[PDB]
Amino acid sequence: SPWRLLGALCLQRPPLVTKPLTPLQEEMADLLQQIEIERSLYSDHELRALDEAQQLAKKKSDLAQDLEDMWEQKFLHFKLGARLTEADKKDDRTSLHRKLDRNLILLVREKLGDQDIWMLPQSDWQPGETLRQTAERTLATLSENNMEAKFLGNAPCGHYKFKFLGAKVFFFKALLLTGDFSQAGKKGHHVWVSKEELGDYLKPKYLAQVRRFLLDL
Amino acid sequence: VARKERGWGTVWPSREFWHRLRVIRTQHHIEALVEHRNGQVVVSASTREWAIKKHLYSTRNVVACESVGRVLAERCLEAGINFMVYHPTPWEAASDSIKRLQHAMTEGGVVLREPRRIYE
Amino acid sequence: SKNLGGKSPGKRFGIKKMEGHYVHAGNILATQRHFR
Amino acid sequence: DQAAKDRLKKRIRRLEKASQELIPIEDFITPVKFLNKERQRPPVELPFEESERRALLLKRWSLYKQREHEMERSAIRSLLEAQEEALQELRLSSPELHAEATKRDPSLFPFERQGPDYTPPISDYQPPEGRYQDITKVYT
Amino acid sequence: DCNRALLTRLHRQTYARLYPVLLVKQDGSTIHIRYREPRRMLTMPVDLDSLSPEERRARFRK
Amino acid sequence: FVERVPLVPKVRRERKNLSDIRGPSTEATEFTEGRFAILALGGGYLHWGH
Amino acid sequence: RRAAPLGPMPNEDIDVSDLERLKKYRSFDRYRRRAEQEARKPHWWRTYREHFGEESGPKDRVDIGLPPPKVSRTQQLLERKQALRELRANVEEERAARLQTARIPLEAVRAEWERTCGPYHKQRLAEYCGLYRDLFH
Amino acid sequence: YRSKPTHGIGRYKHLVKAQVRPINLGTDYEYGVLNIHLIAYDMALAESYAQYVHNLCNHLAIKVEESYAMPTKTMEVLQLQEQGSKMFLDAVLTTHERVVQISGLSATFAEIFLEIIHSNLPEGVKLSVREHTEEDFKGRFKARPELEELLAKLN
RNA sequence: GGGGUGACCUCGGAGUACAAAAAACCCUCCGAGUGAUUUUAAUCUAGACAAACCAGUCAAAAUAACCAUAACAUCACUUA
Ligand SMILES: [Mg+2]
Ligand SMILES: [Mg+2]
Ligand SMILES: [Mg+2]
Ligand SMILES: [Mg+2]
Ligand SMILES: [Mg+2]
Ligand SMILES: [Mg+2]
Ligand SMILES: [Mg+2]
Repeated sequence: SPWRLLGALCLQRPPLVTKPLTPLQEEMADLLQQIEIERSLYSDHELRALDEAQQLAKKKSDLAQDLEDMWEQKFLHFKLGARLTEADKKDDRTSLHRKLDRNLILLVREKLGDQDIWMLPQSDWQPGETLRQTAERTLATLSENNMEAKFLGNAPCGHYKFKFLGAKVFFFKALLLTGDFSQAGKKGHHVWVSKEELGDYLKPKYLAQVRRFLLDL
Repeated sequence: VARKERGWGTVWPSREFWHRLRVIRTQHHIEALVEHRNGQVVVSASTREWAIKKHLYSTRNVVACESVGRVLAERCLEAGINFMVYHPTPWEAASDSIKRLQHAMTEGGVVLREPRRIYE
Repeated sequence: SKNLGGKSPGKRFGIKKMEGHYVHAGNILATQRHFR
Repeated sequence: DQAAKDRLKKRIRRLEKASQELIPIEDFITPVKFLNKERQRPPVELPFEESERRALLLKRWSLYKQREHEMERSAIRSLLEAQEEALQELRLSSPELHAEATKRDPSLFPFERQGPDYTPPISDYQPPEGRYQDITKVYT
Repeated sequence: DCNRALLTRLHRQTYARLYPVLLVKQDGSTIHIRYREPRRMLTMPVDLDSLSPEERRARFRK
Repeated sequence: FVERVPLVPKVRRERKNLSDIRGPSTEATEFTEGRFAILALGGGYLHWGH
Repeated sequence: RRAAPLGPMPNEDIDVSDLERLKKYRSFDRYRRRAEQEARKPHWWRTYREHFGEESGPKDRVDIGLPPPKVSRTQQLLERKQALRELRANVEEERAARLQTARIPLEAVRAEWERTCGPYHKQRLAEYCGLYRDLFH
Repeated sequence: YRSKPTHGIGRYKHLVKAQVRPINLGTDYEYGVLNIHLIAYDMALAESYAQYVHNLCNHLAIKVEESYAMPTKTMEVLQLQEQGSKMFLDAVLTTHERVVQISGLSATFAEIFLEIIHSNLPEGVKLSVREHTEEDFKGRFKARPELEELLAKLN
């Protein structure tokens, strides 16, 4: 029985922004802030504010507000970065900056001679190579860019076999540090994707189980 | 005038009594037993009993502990036992549920601190 | 010479009454240095 | 020449035989600045409706935290069983790759990691100017 | 799962009042920090990252 | 090389227990990694000269 | 001289080596429960009950009485679960339990007690007071 | 008694003991102890994540060597006032660090653990999983003024 | 292990003296000739340990005052 071996790379880009809070978490945050303010002793700002409000009240018969107004005007003048960068495009599904609240993974489109599969980045290696080094060379030559990836461990994350004579594919997970993807207007269809759109796109049964070892978040 | 079991002194709790109150507070139910010196349970009140389970919600809380204390006090008055000892841990004696259980048992007529043996 | 004071009688620490002995109130059952 | 070296090594050994007590942490100790505002803080006078809604919120939060812990542990168990299946498949296929994969890579010692932010970084942003300095205490 | 260990408070008895200040580093991103002196935002500057050449370049461009 | 006196000398003087010579040996009676050895058919003392 | 134990030793089952990976009880109450559960087992050595009258240990008591009432355990558990769910669905009971201000219908409790489990408590109380020992022996 | 079958029934000192280099064998790579540092400007958030990772290790049965805190680093912000040629005080940032020291971990379980930590990482916290070395041990100690002066006058 | 010189002379702990008790040497080692604190810790009496004697040790019940539920003063290897 002949055996074929293949490694595969699953690159995760982590979320750059925090997810919004569930209303339960918002109520909990309000309650926690309230009880923290209650159990608090005193702040120097409110202490000097009350000191001034008392001394002026007793002096008219015989500032902290300015600093607060200055800080409020500075906060109103300063504009923060837009947390939403996808609701304005709604067209670009291959950009690295697509989603910021969730973690994304990369899918490549490949049309072989006998199979047309929306397949995760795979590779081939001779018995003289390691699986981690195989995935490294894969991300080096196939992606066609200088991106820095952080490998978690040497042990494989997923294993999938199929017999025709058999073949095995071992999926290794990797984390993205920074990606400088050059030649973005190419024909090579690479897409950054979250879990729901993975479940939407991935047709095959061997690749529909990536959600088993991929975190849901 | 019966012979109490004086003795151990090194182990806890002391076995010098005729009847002994034992409160077991599990994570679900509360069980208050009145055992004899031989170990047999004379009269018991448990939150696992249907009579208190159907009449009480949250069979673990302080309300349930006080309830089982009242029921045990009534059952002890019925059985004719008026004196028993209670030897709780230093952290169980300062709790809120056990304090209310002791208060309810005392108000129900069952008084702790078994009488001294005549000619001990 | 150098080693002094090693002379001391035994304190008779032992078990006085064995199992089955009929004793009376106040009879010392056993004496001990540590809790045996 | 030699007596000086003797005294030097002696003082070295004496200082080495000393204790190695740690730095007191300024977080766990309360400064003296917090001893004059405790009498000026007024109470809260929490009302009954707020107390009841706080108790209900605490019970809901306990339930939600329990459910979150359960789902997180379920995901951990799924990942762990997938890892065990992969390792068993590797052991069945070839022992050499399993042996060289069951070890730790030499690139994992300086593992650095940073969490998310409240807003994504702004392109072409410039901090105006300013220098930094450390005013942390010293101890001997 | 980023909001797992976020919903907490100060678990000490004697402490001053802290406020949710928005701190922006030299990247364009902001974070929420518990800090006294309730300034609605704090800015992190930089003058020691690059060398003397880029320092003089920035000084001339400013 | 074996040292004549251990790195920490025993300051307290001990009795000469001859039971450590009397009787059969219980330790170091089987081979560990080699194939030949010197077997002792009697009891005695080995000092730095030996 | 050494003798072999006439049965299993008490602490011979847990592994002596690698004690750090073994779970410990950090609660005096946990240890007390474990000890009181282990003390009620019929050990092969001289114990306290054997000398101070366990009353011949286990005894096959002859039952001279009416059979227990044959009830449907499944329907009983179903209606009990339904009653408990109905009791927990309320909000005033929860408010009372939280405020620690709740009373108990002691009369109904006693009625249900003598209806379902009162007979067994009375039986054990009579066994303690020695009624059967002097009436049927 | 010694000759009785109940000998050693009170034997208890073997049940409790009351009186780290990396172990790499290729397959059972149970390396030495590891230090997980969580650094943040928010003391409350740092303590919260320290408690969270400690409880996670306790649930995952990872032997936690220690759970301590490093000395706070207080930086002073000096901003350039407008029109140049000045440096005025803006605020002070107190940066805290909580370190959990765990003993043993395998490659697979370590990968899963880093996965979980980096997935549950809150905002504004630096996570650093390093090996416990001599400099990491000496960082939470005091100044050796006399000792370094002695080394200087010796050299 | 002749006297002289030297050393020791009383009390307690460990080994000698492996498991009831006892057991010597100018045998091997630790110590004591009291400190600190407050709960300032009584009278009377069964029955016992130990012991040549002198001495040393425990102690139920009953009595007066404090909780109306303890009082053996505690710690320093507590034994001296
Ligand atoms: Mg002696
Ligand atoms: Mg003698
Ligand atoms: Mg049933
Ligand atoms: Mg002679
Ligand atoms: Mg002389
Ligand atoms: Mg005698
Ligand atoms: Mg008395």
